[PDB]
Amino acid sequence: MMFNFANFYQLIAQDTRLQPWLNVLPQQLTDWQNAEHGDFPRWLKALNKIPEGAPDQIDIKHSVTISNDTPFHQGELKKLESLLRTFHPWRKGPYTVHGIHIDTEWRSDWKWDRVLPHISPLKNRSVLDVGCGNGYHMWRMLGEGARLCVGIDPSHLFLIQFEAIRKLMGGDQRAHLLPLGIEQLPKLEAFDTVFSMGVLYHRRSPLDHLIQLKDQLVSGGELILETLVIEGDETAVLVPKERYAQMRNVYFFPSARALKVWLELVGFEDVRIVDENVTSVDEQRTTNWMTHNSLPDYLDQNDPSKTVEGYPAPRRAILVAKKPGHH
Amino acid sequence: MMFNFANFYQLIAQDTRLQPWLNVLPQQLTDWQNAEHGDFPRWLKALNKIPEGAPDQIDIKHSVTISNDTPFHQGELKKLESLLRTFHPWRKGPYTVHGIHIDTEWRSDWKWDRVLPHISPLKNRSVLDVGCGNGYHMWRMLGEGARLCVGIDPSHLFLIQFEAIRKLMGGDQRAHLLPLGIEQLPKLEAFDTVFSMGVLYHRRSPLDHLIQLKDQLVSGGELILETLVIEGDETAVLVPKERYAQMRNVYFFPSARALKVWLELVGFEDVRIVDENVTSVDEQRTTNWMTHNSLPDYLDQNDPSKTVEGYPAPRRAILVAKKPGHHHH
Amino acid sequence: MMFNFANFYQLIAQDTRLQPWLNVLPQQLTDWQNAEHGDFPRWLKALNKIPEGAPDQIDIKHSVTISNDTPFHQGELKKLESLLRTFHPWRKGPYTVHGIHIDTEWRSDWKWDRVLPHISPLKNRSVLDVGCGNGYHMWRMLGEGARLCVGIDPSHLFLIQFEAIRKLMGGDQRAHLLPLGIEQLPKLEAFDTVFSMGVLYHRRSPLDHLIQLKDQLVSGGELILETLVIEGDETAVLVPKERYAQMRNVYFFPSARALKVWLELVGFEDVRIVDENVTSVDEQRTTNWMTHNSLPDYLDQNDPSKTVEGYPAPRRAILVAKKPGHHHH
Amino acid sequence: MMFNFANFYQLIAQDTRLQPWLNVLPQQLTDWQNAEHGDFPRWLKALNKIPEGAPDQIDIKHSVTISNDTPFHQGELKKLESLLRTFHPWRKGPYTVHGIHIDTEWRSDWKWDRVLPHISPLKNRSVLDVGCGNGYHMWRMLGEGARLCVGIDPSHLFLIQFEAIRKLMGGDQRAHLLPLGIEQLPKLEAFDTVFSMGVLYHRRSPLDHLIQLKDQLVSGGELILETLVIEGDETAVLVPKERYAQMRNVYFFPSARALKVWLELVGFEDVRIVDENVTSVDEQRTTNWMTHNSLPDYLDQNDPSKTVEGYPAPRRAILVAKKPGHH
Ligand SMILES: Nc1ncnc2c1ncn2[C@@H]1O[C@H](C[S@+](CC[C@H]([NH3+])C(=O)[O-])CC(=O)[O-])[C@@H](O)[C@H]1O
Ligand SMILES: Nc1ncnc2c1ncn2[C@@H]1O[C@H](C[S@+](CC[C@H]([NH3+])C(=O)[O-])CC(=O)[O-])[C@@H](O)[C@H]1O
Ligand SMILES: Nc1ncnc2c1ncn2[C@@H]1O[C@H](C[S@+](CC[C@H]([NH3+])C(=O)[O-])CC(=O)[O-])[C@@H](O)[C@H]1O
Ligand SMILES: Nc1ncnc2c1ncn2[C@@H]1O[C@H](C[S@+](CC[C@H]([NH3+])C(=O)[O-])CC(=O)[O-])[C@@H](O)[C@H]1O
Repeated sequence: MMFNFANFYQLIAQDTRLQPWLNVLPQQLTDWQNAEHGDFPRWLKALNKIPEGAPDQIDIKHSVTISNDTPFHQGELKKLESLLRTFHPWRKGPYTVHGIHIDTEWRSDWKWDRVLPHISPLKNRSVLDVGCGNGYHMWRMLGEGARLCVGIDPSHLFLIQFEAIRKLMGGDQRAHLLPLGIEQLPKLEAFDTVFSMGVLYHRRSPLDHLIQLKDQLVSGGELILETLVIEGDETAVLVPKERYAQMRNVYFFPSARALKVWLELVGFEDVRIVDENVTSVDEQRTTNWMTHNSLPDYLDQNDPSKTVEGYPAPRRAILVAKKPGHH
Repeated sequence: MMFNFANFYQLIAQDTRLQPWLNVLPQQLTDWQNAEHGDFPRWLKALNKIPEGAPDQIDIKHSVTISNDTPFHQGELKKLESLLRTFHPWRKGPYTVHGIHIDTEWRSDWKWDRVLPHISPLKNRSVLDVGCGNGYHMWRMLGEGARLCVGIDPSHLFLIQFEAIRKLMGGDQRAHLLPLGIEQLPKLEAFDTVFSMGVLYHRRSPLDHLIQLKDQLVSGGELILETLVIEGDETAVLVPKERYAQMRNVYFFPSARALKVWLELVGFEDVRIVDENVTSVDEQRTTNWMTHNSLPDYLDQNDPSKTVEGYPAPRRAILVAKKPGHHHH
Repeated sequence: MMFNFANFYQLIAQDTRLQPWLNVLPQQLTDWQNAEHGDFPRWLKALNKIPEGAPDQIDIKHSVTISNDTPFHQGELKKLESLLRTFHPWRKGPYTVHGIHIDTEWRSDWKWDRVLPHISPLKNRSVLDVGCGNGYHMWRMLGEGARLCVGIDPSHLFLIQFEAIRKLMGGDQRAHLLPLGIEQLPKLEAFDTVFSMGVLYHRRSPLDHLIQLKDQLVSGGELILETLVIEGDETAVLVPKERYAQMRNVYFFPSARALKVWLELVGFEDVRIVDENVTSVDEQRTTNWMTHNSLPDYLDQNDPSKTVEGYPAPRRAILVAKKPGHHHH
Repeated sequence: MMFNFANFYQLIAQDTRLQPWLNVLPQQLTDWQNAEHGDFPRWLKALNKIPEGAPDQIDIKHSVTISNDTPFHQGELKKLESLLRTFHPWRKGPYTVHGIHIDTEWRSDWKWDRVLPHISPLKNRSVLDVGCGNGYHMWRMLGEGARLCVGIDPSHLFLIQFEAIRKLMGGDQRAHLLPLGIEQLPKLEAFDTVFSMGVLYHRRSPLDHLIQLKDQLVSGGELILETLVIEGDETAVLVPKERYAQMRNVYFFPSARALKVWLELVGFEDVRIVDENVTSVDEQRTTNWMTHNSLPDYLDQNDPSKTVEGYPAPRRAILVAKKPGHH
């Protein structure tokens, strides 16, 4: 055992639509325990030292912020910041936790602000965040009164990052992060909304990825799809020979208009392109909490409209679609 | 879904020793749902109509009896008896439930009275009842303050019977009946005591059966083993060509002394023969709640010391043993 | 058993590089037998009535033609033509077999004439023809003195078509057609050359298709890849919402220049675009041996530069590449 | 690869009844290759140095003897005896190979002489020898003109012993030894006669063993069963607490009369007890070619009617039965 999913098993046991997941999940999480990880003992020691118990004040609507009415002992807060810094690098956020500003590489709040206007309201929806990161968005989803948020992300570190914020929220049992790939989920068809943001370009079969997403949605369930794109008509599809913005293991970068046809082919209805944004270096930068290289380093030093490799520079697109049938 | 094991999954999720069972159990129970059963929709309709919520008085120590301080409406009690009668045939008991006497084929209380004197105390033990029936014994095990009782029995009907009594106990979550064969359990090694009573003669590989039991016990954990036997030394082993007391799918009937060597060979310690009883027709008979044939039908009409087939008549033996190692508790 | 692969099992048993295929193939072929097919009993009856034993003259170099020095009885030849016609529709060819011209829908000879100029010599190579059809090309591959030809094609009919020509070649054991999808092959890395012609647009994951091909090649082994394309730079990739030329289960149509980058990304070396051809209605037409609809039906009746659906009309591209490493031969 | 079963795969490919075995056999033999063995490289080096090519004269009818009309060079024969001695210990035989007498621990010829009188003639039968040893009996089975003999035995050494004699028979392709347990065979129902001699007492589920045998027989196929027994009626079944004649991992020793009921229960017809023999120290002894301990050592030093452990001394029984249906 690295980490005990006892409470998740309990949740999905008592869910009519998720119980069938127990037929495959526990053997996968058992095998994940046994693929031991160098840094997980250390990370755990730190997560255990993080103050237990509820905060007084929580805002997950306009931000992800945690405070107490009584200011917390300046000894315990210097220790907390120290603990949280053990989980470097901090890519998705930002978080303000008892007045510690976790300035994450990404302004993941901005991406949320772009998405929210175009989704069906999350009030009482079950959501899947595919490639959820440390689960920043799952917190914002609960902010809009989602019933339940399930994140999946292979990163051991992003699990510890999430369990840290969760512990500091007093162990909120309405969000969970499972250390799985999307390819490991069976055809659950259990979720009202599914988010897949920043995953498609990492997946060697994009069509199979769109189908795997469709397979987690109930009838008339809603898909938010966010991915890096290029400009063009339905025939515009960049597949890089080598790297794109210093990433390796990346595959398809279709135009928003091609991706819209792809989603239709696979069987989605009401497919809408609702935003195209060109990632600025104010949205993605190196920080105090993520000290590695970031977008400035990945652009052409003399042309920010291009990647170092010469390809069109990062452009993110949001598409929203319905799976066929009624809700 | 015939029956939702939601609460069992919840229990074993939060147990250190049982959580690994989630790696194999749920796909088996899923497949059990999908092997449809003729009578289970009907049985369920009846189980749902049984009054839910706690009784005032429960005795699971000297019997299995349920009563309220407030008398029940004679309308509601005639309806209850009617509901409970739909779960015919009632083989293991007996139960007294709001003054309705379920006269079961078996005096399963008597077998309990024979066993209890020879076991380590159940106070705070986790127990596995292999071939538990409707779980009569699991109730008596909680009566002796067992922490947790898990029953294994393939019978769809014995599940309905159990969930009926459980509902009438106010949904006691300390006993559970899973519709599995012992052969379907992995090597859990999670149980303080394991009962296997009336199973060994049904199992084509007796030694594999003893090992499957040993594999559910923690270190120094205790096995109660009850089975039909014959008289003789350690080389006395009846394997019937025919049937034995009308039973069709039946294999080994060793002497208590042979079974004791078998248990030793397989690796058990402190193996003790603690009782041999010749099943009387007062212990196993036809009744108003089990109207089918029973032991008097299965004996020679001329000689009750023999089965109709001519073999020595039913003789049940209790053996108790320890799995190697020290028991921490 | 629909068809017994006894001889294939025998071949691959005695091959160093193919024997590991016995770990997975036979259970797949067993399951294929048990997925019964309406027409296969009939087709078999006809294949069995085709004269067995060697012809005197075989040309598999400039054509696929079979003749005898002794004229055949006009009784036996009318019967043969009748037998061969039961295997309608005949899509890949053409074949001339004891003077019977099988006018196949496709001039598959022409596609061969386009390919041969750009390949490393097949003399003594083991080849895999992925989506081989009735195996027309595997015959031409042996014509260039390939050591061994293995075809993969799910079509029950294309198997019957192949075994017919093979029987009429006197049971040539150097070509074989297995009724598999490419997705069913393990990572054999056993083949000098691999052909994939007319398959990529049928496959929902094109990159996984290119990798599955790379996985059948030995080091420095050669891939011929032929597929429908569009014009454009490396970002030109048609994925049709509708159908494309009446085809229903169809996915990626990249430009030859995009497909070349795709092959590079996946890890191929020396990737060359060696030909782009616009399928004429002289290369693909209805015939007396393929009486169904064909390309003229699938084009805009007003504009042969477009499909009925309005997309650019069929354009086939040949690419040739090397799998990394030195090729020992 | 330790050993290439290429020729066996070829045989069973072209057999109508054995081809289905290819659905499971090759993965098992692949896994057997990968469970490497300390001594198999060495044993192989020796097997490779054994003279190739046919002998002139072969008797597999009254013995297992190999000779040439021209006596073989006394240099090459001293080398052969040396090679064959590398395969110590030699338990089943005896063999006479170019005048080298392999005096095996067991007079396995005697056991054959006891069996032969009671079996249906092997002329053109396919046979399975379960726990075949080095395959001595499979040679005698071909002596009676069996069509094909398949032996199964987990012992790496007994495989090398067999391939040695086979090579010295000029690579006879009508007998084969697969390094499998009986439990590894599927329900082939492909064999005219099945021998199981000296296996039952080693098998923790005797009934499952009898069923596994029944499952390799065609309809009205014949089972020879040989095993150690005790005296008594159908209720006489010795299961030892510890060891029996120094063996561990031994289980049931029923009386011949109990075993006969067991065979009936499992579904065999025409079950016949055709011989009970008390193993003498002339049938099983230490030798020149098997220098380890043997039966004299396993008996009570002062009572040869008992094992060292005190149990009745070794007694072997032959039973013959038909699987239901016609041939
Ligand atoms: N097989 C896989 N299955 C699931 N996730 C995976 C897999 N492989 C990698 N990931 C995860 O995909 C995420 C990619 S970042 C998106 C985060 C957030 N949603 C965001 O939109 O800010 C993209 C970006 O912003 O560049 C990481 O968290 C990986 O672990
Ligand atoms: N594979 C199997 N696995 C588990 N149980 C099985 C299996 N096969 C049958 N059973 C069950 O074994 C029980 C046997 S009665 C013992 C009841 C109680 N304990 C009593 O001792 O009164 C025997 C007797 O009459 O004594 C039944 O409930 C079967 O469903
Ligand atoms: N999963 C699959 N795996 C393998 N083959 C498949 C699969 N699915 C379909 N096929 C087969 O792919 C072939 C396609 S035709 C190429 C014939 C010849 N090579 C030609 O180039 O003329 C295309 C064309 O018309 O050009 C058919 O024989 C299908 O059975
Ligand atoms: N699972 C198994 N499956 C098959 N064979 C096995 C297994 N385990 C062990 N064996 C084999 O069973 C044989 C036992 S000697 C019989 C030889 C010959 N038939 C004889 O009758 O002289 C018995 C004796 O004579 O004591 C050995 O060759 C083991 O490898």
